[PDB]
Amino acid sequence: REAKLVENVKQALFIPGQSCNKNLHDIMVDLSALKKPDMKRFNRKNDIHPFEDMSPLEFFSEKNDCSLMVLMTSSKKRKNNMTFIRTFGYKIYDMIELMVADNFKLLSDFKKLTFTVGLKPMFTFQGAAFDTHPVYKQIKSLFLDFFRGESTDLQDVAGLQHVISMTIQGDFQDGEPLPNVLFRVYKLKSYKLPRIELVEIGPRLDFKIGRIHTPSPDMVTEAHKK
Amino acid sequence: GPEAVYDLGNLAAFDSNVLDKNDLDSSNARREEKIKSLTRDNVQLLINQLLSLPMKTTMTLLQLPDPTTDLPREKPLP
Repeated sequence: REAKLVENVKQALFIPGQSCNKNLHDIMVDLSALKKPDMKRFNRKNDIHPFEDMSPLEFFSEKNDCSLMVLMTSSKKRKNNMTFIRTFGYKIYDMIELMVADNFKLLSDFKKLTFTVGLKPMFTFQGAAFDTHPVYKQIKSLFLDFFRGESTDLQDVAGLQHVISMTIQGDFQDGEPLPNVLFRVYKLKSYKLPRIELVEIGPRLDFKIGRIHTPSPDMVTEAHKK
Repeated sequence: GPEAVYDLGNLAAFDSNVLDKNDLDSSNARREEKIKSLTRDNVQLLINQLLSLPMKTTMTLLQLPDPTTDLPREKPLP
């Protein structure tokens, strides 16, 4: 797909790694469902080591026309590791490891409610470091980029269905460990402006931050050029 | 208590209020009530912002402003 002035919706490719386990696969299936219809996934494993050889990710990005990728790996050192990758011109832009804590919840852990597929989500970000810390700024950029879907000038009031909520697990001072990021999805309800109430639908993920790769200043200028 | 910042073109609200790690600790029995409650307050404010935008009816549409968060393109400008 050739470059455009107004870009297509970013497409995401979910990649089970060699060490992907059953738990991680279930998490992958539920998180990738939230990105439908702009989502592809491999059924089989691939032996990818993103920080030692990013090459296979760049080829996958071009071959599958997906500028967003998530690799699933697990080790004792890095359990339930989701490596989120963005590309620019099919070359690696940034990467970040987000490891899912053992307290995760799947869609099946919440009472089933109707969910219209393909609606644009709302976002709420809770935490000052999302604006000021280089690591949390990348996380906010990534998740907005990843899930916002189609850009529109007209929003249907009736489609304001669900919210993606991301919360830093407490404030922190420089020098302290970087707190986890708490990922939640809620459906809206109301009662009589009406008062909004929320019901959690999942998945519920607590992300522990791992290693990062960031773009060179030249690539930043290119990728953010108007 | 800083004011929430909005990026309505991305249907997004940003909340820079202080967060206490003791409320959100993995062992805190009420952490999910707290997270949902914070989210609910910010969603209420976001909805109030969205519902005060200019509207069309063709079914009712909001006229979203252009998104303001700096996000990288996936491909170079043609």
